[PDB]
Amino acid sequence: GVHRVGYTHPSTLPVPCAQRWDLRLARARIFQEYIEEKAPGAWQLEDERSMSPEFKTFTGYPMRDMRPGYGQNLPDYIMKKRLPNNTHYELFARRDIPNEDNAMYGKYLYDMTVHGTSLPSTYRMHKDINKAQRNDRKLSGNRFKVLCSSGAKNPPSGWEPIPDA
Amino acid sequence: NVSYWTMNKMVRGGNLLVHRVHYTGWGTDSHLKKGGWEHRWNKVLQRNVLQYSRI
Amino acid sequence: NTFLTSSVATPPISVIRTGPKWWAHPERMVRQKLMYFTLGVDQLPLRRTAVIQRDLQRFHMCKPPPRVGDSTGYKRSRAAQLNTWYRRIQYQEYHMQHLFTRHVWGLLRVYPGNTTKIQGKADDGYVGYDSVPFHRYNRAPLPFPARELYERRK
Amino acid sequence: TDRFANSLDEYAPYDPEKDSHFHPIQIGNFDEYEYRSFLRFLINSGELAGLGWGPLWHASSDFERKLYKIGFLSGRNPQGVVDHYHQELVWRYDYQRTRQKQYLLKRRMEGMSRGAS
Amino acid sequence: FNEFDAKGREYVQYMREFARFDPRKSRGNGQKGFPFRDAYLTKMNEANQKTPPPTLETIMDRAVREHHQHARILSPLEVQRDVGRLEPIPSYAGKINADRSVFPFQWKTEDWYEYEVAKVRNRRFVFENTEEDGIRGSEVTYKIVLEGFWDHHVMKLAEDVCMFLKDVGRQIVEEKLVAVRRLLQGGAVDPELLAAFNCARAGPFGGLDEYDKEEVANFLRSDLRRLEEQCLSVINRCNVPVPGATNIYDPHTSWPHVEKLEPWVRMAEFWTSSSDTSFTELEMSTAHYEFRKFFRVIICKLPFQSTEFEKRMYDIRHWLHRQTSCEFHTIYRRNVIHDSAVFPTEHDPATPTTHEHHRMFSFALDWQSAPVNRLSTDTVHEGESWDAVAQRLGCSVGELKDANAERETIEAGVVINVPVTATRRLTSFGATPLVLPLKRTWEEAAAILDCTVEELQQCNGHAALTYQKKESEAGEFDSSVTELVAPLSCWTSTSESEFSPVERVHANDTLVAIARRLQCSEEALRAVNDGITDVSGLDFVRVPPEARRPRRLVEPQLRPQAATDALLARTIAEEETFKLKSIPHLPQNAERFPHEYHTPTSRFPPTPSETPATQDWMAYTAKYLDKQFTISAEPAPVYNVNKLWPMQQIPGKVDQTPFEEDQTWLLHSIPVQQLEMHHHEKDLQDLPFINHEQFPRSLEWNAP
Amino acid sequence: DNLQYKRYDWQGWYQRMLDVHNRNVSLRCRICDLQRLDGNGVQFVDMQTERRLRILAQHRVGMGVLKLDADKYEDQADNVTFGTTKLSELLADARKAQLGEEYWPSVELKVRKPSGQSKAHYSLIDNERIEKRSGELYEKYRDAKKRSLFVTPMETWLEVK
Amino acid sequence: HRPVKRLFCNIGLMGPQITTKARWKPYRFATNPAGTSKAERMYQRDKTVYTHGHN
Amino acid sequence: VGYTPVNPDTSPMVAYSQYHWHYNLPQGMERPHSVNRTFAA
Amino acid sequence: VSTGEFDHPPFQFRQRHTFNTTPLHDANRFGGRTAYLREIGPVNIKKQGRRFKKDPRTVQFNVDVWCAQQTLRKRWKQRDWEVIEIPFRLVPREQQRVIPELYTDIPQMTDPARNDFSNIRNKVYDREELQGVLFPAAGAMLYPPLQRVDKQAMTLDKYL
Amino acid sequence: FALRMAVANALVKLIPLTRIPLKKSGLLSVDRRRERGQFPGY
Amino acid sequence: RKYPFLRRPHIKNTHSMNPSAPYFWSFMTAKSQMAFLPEENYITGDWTGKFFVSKRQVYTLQHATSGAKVRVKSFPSIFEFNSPSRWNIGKEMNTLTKP
Amino acid sequence: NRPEVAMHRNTVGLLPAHMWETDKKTGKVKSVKDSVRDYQTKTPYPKWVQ
RNA sequence: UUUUAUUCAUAUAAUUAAUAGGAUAAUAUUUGUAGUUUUUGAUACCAUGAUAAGGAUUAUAAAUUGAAAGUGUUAAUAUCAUAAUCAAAAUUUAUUAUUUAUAUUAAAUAUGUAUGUGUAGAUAAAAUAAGA
Repeated sequence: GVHRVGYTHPSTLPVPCAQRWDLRLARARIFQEYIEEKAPGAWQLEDERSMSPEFKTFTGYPMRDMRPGYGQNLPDYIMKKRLPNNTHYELFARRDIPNEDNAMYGKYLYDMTVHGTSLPSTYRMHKDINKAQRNDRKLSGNRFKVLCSSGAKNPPSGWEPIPDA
Repeated sequence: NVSYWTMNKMVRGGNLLVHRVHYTGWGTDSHLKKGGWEHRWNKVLQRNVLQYSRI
Repeated sequence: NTFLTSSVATPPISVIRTGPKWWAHPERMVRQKLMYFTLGVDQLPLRRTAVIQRDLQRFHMCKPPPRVGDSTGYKRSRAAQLNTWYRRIQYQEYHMQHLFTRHVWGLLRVYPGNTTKIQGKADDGYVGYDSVPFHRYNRAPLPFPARELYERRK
Repeated sequence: TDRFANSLDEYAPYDPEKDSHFHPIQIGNFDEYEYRSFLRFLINSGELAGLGWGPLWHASSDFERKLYKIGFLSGRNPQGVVDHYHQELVWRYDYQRTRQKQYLLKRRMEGMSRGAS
Repeated sequence: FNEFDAKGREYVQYMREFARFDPRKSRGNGQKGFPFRDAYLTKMNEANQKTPPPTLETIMDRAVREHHQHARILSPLEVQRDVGRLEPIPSYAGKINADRSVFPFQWKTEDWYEYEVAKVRNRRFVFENTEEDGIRGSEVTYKIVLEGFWDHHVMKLAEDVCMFLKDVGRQIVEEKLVAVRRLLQGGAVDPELLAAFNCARAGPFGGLDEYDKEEVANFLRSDLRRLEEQCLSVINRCNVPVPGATNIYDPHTSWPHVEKLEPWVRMAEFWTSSSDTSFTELEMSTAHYEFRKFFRVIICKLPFQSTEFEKRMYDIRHWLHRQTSCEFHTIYRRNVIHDSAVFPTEHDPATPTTHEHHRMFSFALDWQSAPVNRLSTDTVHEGESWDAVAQRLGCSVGELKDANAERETIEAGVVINVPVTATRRLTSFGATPLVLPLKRTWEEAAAILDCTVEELQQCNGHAALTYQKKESEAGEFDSSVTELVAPLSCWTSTSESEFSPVERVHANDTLVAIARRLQCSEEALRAVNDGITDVSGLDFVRVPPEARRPRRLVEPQLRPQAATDALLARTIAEEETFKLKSIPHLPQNAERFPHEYHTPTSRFPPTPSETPATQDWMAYTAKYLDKQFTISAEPAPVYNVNKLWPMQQIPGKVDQTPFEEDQTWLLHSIPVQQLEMHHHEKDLQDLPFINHEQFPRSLEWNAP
Repeated sequence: DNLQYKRYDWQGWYQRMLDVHNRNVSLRCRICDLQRLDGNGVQFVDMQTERRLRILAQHRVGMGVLKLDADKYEDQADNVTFGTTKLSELLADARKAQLGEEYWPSVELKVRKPSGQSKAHYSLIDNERIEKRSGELYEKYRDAKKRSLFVTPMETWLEVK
Repeated sequence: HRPVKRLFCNIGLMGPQITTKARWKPYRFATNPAGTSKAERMYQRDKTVYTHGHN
Repeated sequence: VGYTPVNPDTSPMVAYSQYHWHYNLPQGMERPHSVNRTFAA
Repeated sequence: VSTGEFDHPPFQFRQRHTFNTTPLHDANRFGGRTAYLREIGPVNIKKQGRRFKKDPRTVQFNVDVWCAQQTLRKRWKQRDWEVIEIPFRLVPREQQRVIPELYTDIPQMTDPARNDFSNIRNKVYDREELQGVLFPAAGAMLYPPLQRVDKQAMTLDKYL
Repeated sequence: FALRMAVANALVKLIPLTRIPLKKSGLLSVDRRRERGQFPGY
Repeated sequence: RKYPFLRRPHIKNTHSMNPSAPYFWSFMTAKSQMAFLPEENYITGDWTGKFFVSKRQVYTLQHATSGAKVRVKSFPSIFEFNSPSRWNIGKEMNTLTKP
Repeated sequence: NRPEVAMHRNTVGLLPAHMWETDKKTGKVKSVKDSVRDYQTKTPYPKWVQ
């Protein structure tokens, strides 16, 4: 029931001894443990689903905090949580690249070393070949979409495109 | 870390090394067979954290 | 009793067809036997349905004998007769169980579920604290202090 | 389903030597003689009073099988003896009467054949 | 083995090991120390100690059959059911007596739970490198974990690596054995080794240890004999596995041996219908696949540290099999020096720290990182003599002169070195603040304090606010500012500003216990207490300066207030400028509504108010019902009683023990889980069915 | 790594991740190995020192082995010195149970509630005064009953503000 | 109902029977006004007021 | 197949095809490569 | 072992109150704690209905915490004692030893050489003998000495 | 049923001649029946 | 289609009903009333003008006292909180839209 | 007060009952008068600030 | 003259080209590497693969606890190898298997409307550790 927890000093004791509260304070000082003052004494809930050998999910360790009102916002969770640095998140952020052959080496450097020139993508090559076939067949209906229109609107001096037909 | 469609394509092709099991079971893993996803979750947590002394 | 909500009713054939799960559950049958014994009456129908259920459950695994060898003219009719006779015995046991449960409720001042009849003191189906303000099947309006069926003391 | 609806919520150990000023007398479960007398009274007086198998006597085994089986079930604890005496109705794996019925039917079939021959 | 099946071979082994289990042997190792639980708990159960005798009916039937019917009743084992053969009677016919203490196993639930939890917990608490002879006991232990996509791949890799390490270890242990034999033939005792042996001030016989070369050589010879035996055991266990019969998994048969490990299997469950049909169709089109990884563990227990062997085992990753990886675990003996200088043993401070020093973010605010800086230098004061300095520093004159022997005499002011083992060493940044009185500018104050002007300004704080642009205005405001607090770096400790001036006598401490605790003489204590010879007369007894073992004021590794004042100096200046007397965090009638205003640190169930007469029924009677009761309360003991156990709630705080009645739990203000479950360590891995693993290690992976 | 996280750019950060994941260092020390005479001539840890050490390390000690697992810093080179420092702090605090009995840890002893034989005297304490008061309380009870049908103990002896 | 049950638990003269043997009216039946005498009272409360069944 | 090329390192098809090493084999080292010692830089 | 239930029944179609079937959140289940999770009346899922009362995980955790509270109270009711700190000098020989912490060693035994094998952490000591140490200053006559029946006495139970 | 099978096997191991009655009564005969595994489709 | 509890892919599917009198504070607001106001109530840097305040900002007295126009995004192009009042104080903007 | 632990402790004094016009016959609130008009406050911001 | 169930909830908003290494290494400011501008299929089209539905039959008797789930095609759909003018953040937008009467909102914003004697037509499912 409701009561006030009593403390007796070793000097006041008929025979001196090291009090368990003093030992707890020493252990907290040694291990830098935060003593929670507002922890109720009537909430010593054992995680039976992980501590009772009579259960299938027995593990020998409490896997739950047994607090319904527990979330990531509270400073206790913030202090006792784990940062995601160097975790599976960090592994994924560098490994799950859409193009696999870009985490090992740069495409331009690999091409300039193994080959002599930087190769385009397979899709780009297919588009170029299809453009070649279309130009051979019809050579009409194509646009002139470019990045910079300066060189097309103001062609260099001495530039004369030969007509087709 | 791929969608279901991509995973299914890579499994039907020869692009991922996976081992087919029964579609309506728990698999080879004893943690899965002895509690399921939550039990394997707890076992992963125990291996990662709840085995050190944490001085 | 502790169950006081609205309840649906099922044909006795359904509960009889339910084998050693609800109808032939040994714990429930032992409770019914205790109810009969504490009232000091024989449990003949309960024992009859008990032996019937034991015989049925023992050989439920075994495959039926070839029906071609059996004569449809006589053997099938005999089997139907035996099945109906067993079903009637189980019906009698079911009715006896319900009757004695009502009687023990009335003796022990146990308030039944809604729309449940206890002969002698309700006679029309006691209803109390129901989702519907009016009494079902009677359309009688219900007060908030639903009904004091028994005397106050004890 | 709860046989302990009216049981006390104590969960407290009790030592009569340290918790009473009277002389403690320790009482154990029934031995073989008391258990046999208790069970014989229950079964036979119940059958005579009309609270037993009665016409369905052949559905249950003989007294020796009942005494043996109930003793194992209860451990010769008097409350367990009473409970298993009631629970005998739902015994499933007692084949004594079934075997006897087949044997006696076989005996009478042979006897009729001998009479005919 | 033809004798038993798998379960027979397991339970017979359990019975055999329990038949010689000894609790003393359980130290050192981990789960191997736990005996056969079924027999251990049934032995620990008191009810099993009393075994009822054979019943009266049993003994009477047996006596009637034997002494009356002349037919001894046969036991079921000895009686023969076979009608065609006379099988020989087994030796266990009726010789084995019946005892509840041994069989069948009956235990208690609390003991079973405690045993199971302890066995699960104590797995990594195994001391691998011991002095035991045989399979166990060595100097260094190497665990090579080989990981592969396929089980047969990792198995064959394990076999190859085991044979390679067998050859390499045989070579290395052979050369070490040659060296050990050559040392055992003859050797010279190292003078450094002899000096190391002769280093204890007091030996195991109350004095100096006069160790000579004969004794040191004898100890070395014993160590070398043990090493030779271990090397021979390693070589013999390595020379066993010929191709005809090889048992690589047996530690006795093969070295190094290999042990199995549970594979890492992770099922992926995904939909396989490319068509975006209904949810039911998608769920029906669900397939399970899994990612597998198989591991094998190779254990090399060498009786010595071998750098060459470490190199040869590290370099196996270059010639591992195809698609196979390896990781290395090293467990080697090391020597750790624990000196009583940086981590001394002394009395607890006179004013002990409370729970307020152990708060959230307190580790970075009011706790230093151990060890605390203890001053080794000392400035000799005027008038202090050679013996007076030693007495002041709580050290011997011989130790002091050994520390400072280059100085024949100590002048009025000199910088000497205190002995390292002194018990009265001061601590840097003494708690007493330093005050400068100017009667003058900031530059002059900084020059006289030997501190930077910026640090002086930020430590003073209010002086900066008072002083205007001109140094003349600063000097004018110096009258209002009066004394200036020196920066924390300039504070100096004192021989009496660190240790307690008075000591607390216990209830049963005489004039000898206090002297023993303070390491002072009784006559000195009596002289410093003005000749009073009665401990009971005074509640506090002053400690003389002659005490070798004094009590400090506060904890040495405690951050002073000025340290964090420098951290948040500008907040102090701003609050002084703005005159923020208080900041009310709660509204007027906050306590009026007990459920609306809940702090993020508030918890449930709420603690009701304390009543001064609800401790026990005697107090309740003496207070309210029959107040004429003579007995005030129950005879509480003089020692501490912990109501909430095994909890250690802060003393003096009103708290309630866990409730015993269901009504209290049901009707008390306790919420339910309405949102997602959050775990501090399972914030990663997302949720179940989204379990994340950075590394596909085995689930039952044992860390070194 | 030797499979696909070598000889390329990602190898560096993969190796750094592996080292950070394996930064844990476990230091094991036996209490039997600690129980030896020190240089001063006394036993380094006595029975009381061992008990205090076990209390200080609630779960860090086990099977007679003191195990400290340090993950404090990203590298084992700093984890080892952090573990040694913390072990030295723990040993310094545990050796304190040698300066006197006041540092000896107390034994948590399960003390029973008073037995039934002792509780039986709760009725008989102050028996004579209780009976003397009961006589006049009966007098008051009958005096009140002379005018009232039902008499509460509040009238007789219970006090309500 | 809530403070009544809490008072019955606090007084303790009834003991632990409040939740084990004592029976209590349902929520919306025990939230009725003082004098109703009709089971058709919870449906006659004000509907324009959004108060989660608190009149 | 497709604009995205297959990864020859983790693809079981290319790993266990006729032109590479199957998983039902001894899985030993293919060849003891030595580059830095034959010609260092 | 235990006979009651620990897991919340699964979510299916609406369970009608009949033979061998009970409504999922009837007042009988969990004593009366299904009241918290009960969503009274027919519910239109489009607008009416709280999500957590239907989520199978949150309700399972609520059932688990309720069962944990029940286990805690039933365990604490077994306590007929309290823990008192003794200065280690006045305890008997069976307590003057290095008692390991909980879950840090095998279950220890009190003086096995004295034919006593009971668990040491579950030993409970009465005050009739500990009054001398607990209350030295009080003295007088508190908790009068516990009378112990003489086993070797011809009483009625010995068939005298 | 599992307990009965275990006890029957233990009896057969202890007394070999008890094998015939238990085997004829089908006490050592294991049934491979198994409850359906988890599947989101159902 | 089913999705993990309290992780619905739709973010604006939450229909804030009419405010409930009995709680009126432990619903669609901060779990504790001793917490600071969210960042939307304040100005981080030197902006050039806010198009419309987000619906997560709590309502304060200064909204009705200053008189400056406030607007949020809803099913129409924009909704301005015309005719400011003092009854809606301590509540976020999402509770006064009825989408 | 919320109905969780303390609801019977609510009193009509907490209810303003002056910023709205209520039905004198039934008791329901008919209309609400303007509140921001001539609002009286000692300090719109907390006193300690500025 | 045989058994079981079925009220199901979000849905569009605007811009996507390159390689470059650091302490304990016998030396590189390469510290800090500097040459605009001729191209164009999906911000909205790739038709081809998987899936859905889904079946087959030999095991005598003794022994043994054993010796026991398998798919075409027709269909619809779709994000892949194949044919340039445009959906993914500002979501109302209606998308099958839900908690019904002793106690009911505390931690990321987490549902105020259908009590009515459980009363239609159609639809789906299984002989699988259960007990036709």
